[PDB]
Amino acid sequence: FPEGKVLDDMEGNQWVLGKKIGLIYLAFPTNKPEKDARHVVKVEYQENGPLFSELKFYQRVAKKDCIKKWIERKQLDYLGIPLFYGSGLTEFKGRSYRFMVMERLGIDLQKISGQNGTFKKSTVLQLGIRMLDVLEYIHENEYVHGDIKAANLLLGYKNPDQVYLADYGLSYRYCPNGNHKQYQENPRKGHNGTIEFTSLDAHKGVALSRRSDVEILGYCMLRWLCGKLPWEQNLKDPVAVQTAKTNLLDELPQSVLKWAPSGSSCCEIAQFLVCAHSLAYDEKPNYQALKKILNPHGIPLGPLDFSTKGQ
Ligand SMILES: CC(C)(C)c1cc(Nc2ccnc(Nc3ccc(CC#N)cc3)n2)[nH]n1
Repeated sequence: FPEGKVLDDMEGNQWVLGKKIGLIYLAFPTNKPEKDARHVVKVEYQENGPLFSELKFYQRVAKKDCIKKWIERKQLDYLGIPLFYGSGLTEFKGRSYRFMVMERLGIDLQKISGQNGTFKKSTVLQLGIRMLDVLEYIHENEYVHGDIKAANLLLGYKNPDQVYLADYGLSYRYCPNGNHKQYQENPRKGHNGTIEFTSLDAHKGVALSRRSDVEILGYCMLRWLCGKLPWEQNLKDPVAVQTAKTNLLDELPQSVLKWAPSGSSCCEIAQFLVCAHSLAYDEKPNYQALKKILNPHGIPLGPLDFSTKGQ
């Protein structure tokens, strides 16, 4: 797509592409463009199906003013959901592409991870809390993410200290108009998600519900703290991963307590996974209890620490 190509979204706002960075470009509004881009445009084929799933999520859930009301009521410094500005179709060389105009963000956490994709314990716990805030909000709004992992956490651009959950490509409306999906194992559609982190429900082909996002976040924090998960050697074998995950949850808390090196306790992560595994399929997580598990002293959250000293 040429720099300067002008996109018109469904609301009739016009967007001029910048430089590429699927395909993702800097973007500016035609009307009152700032020096510096605060928007990006994500582009994919119209048939491109994950972008459409994303569009549904963002259009339904990422309402700037609703988030603003939530942040204020819940006393959050921020919520790690990127803002959504518009969507539409554009044509280039005979084909029609769907695009979404999104808040500009910075670097993904996979890139800025230390030794063997690890973060300092304080950073792990804070990331967990920030994600619980996102989960509570999207869950309240009938959606689950299904794919929390470092590559889908991005730091802000305009605010580089804030962390954002992105890529709602596997997001799922689990409770459309308050009707919670039924539990059904589909043995034709098992083992979806990122195999390293996906939930047992996903392994069994069960429609994602709230507990699955909490479970996945638990696997993530264990991976971020300890540096590799018990199934590291099994990733090309989904069944074996399922088995390893089953055993880990079945043998909590010790499965997790034992895994940790002498430095970094998994006490918080163990109890987190205990809480997560206690949930019924249609059950609402105790997000406040979970946040407290990760922040036992109730410290204010401060800068994320990505330092690498000595490695
Ligand atoms: C390419 C770059 C990372 C510099 C980036 C991303 C954004 N902004 C937004 C806003 C909403 N959704 C997305 N998707 C998204 C998710 C993850 C990655 C990277 C990995 N893994 C890229 C894009 N991006 N601005 N700049």
